[PDB]
Amino acid sequence: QVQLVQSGAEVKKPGASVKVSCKASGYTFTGYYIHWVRQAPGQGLEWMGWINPNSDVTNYAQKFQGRVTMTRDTSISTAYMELSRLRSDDTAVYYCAREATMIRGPSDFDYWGQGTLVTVSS
Amino acid sequence: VTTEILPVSMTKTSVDCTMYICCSNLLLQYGSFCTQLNRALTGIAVEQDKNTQEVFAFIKQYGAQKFNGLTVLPPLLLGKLQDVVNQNAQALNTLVKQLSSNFGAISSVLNDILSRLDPPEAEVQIDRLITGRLQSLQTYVTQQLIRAAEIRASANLAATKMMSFPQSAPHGVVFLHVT
Amino acid sequence: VLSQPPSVSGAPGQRVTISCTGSSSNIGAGYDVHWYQQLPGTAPKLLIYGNNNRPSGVPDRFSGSKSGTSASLAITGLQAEDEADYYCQSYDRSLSVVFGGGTKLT
Repeated sequence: QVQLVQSGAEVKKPGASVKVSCKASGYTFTGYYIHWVRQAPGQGLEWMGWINPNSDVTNYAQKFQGRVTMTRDTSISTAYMELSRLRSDDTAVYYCAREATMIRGPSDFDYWGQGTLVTVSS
Repeated sequence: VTTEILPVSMTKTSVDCTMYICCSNLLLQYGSFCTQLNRALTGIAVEQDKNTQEVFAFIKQYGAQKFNGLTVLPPLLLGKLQDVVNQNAQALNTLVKQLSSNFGAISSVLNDILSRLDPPEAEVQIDRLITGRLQSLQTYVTQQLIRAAEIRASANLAATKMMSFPQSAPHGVVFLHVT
Repeated sequence: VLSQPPSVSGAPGQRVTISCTGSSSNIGAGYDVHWYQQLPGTAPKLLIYGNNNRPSGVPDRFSGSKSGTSASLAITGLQAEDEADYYCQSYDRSLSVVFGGGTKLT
């Protein structure tokens, strides 16, 4: 089977950056896609950005442009997230999802990762 | 006398990444995944070749730039064979039909996507397009893996079967079992 | 980007429909709308892909459709397990995925 597992929680203070790692197993990490979507507690899912493991070209949302840098390491099949310059509104669960096989245009997020709670406060 | 038909072969389809992906900078970005796909496809082709060797001892239009580098390798050497040929042709035709799709891009060709649209968005657009074609080739590779396993099992069965009189057949063998 | 009702209610045992309204650039452009189920306390799970298709592990009571710039999910014969958050999504002309709001089927 295909599973995506994340690292532990972070209690990073404001001004720091996260290193949220997504290990992918059971499938060829080269190919497919690794999307990052965050969910603040009490609100709906809003996107962050996708990395393509083949080329390392990103697509962030216009809100997260310039603060988030997705990096992939295909040797260990792990996608790192770096959300720099945290504020108090960034306390959220940072899900790591995998886009499915693309037939006639882009498709769903076939498996989802674990829940990384990044809490940011004084 | 009972007649049985066993598939031995499948059409060898190798893919050259250099004109399948394409500049020569797109090859550097997208070469790893296409290299795994090409290695799997030539493994399938060599598997079919030793299947024929062990047992015995779009295809109409192709018979390479017109097909985006999706070629057919000729081997160096009645119902079931018809399914083998028909689903092989269906897989290849579905692949060719699926490269023609834009895959959500502004166009399905590489000339126009670098022409009327800006480079910092064109990088994302071209990533979507070429990685989508590579995922289509991945689906084709997975289907050829499972089908190559099926004709592999049939080929070892025919090799163990090789009174009985054998005759050759398109992509397979036929046995006349006298009893 | 996609506009959805905040929450929907109903007794168990009948059909209830939730909607997903977007612009012409992301649903009306032909992009596939997908639906997601989130149980409380866990990661969201794939519910509907390919706008009408249904994956494994999920029964046939969930259904989906599009029309122009709209999409719709329906559940038939609701029970005590189907109260969970539902989301819809679509891709845009920049091929940037947008999620809808959270629908609290309660």
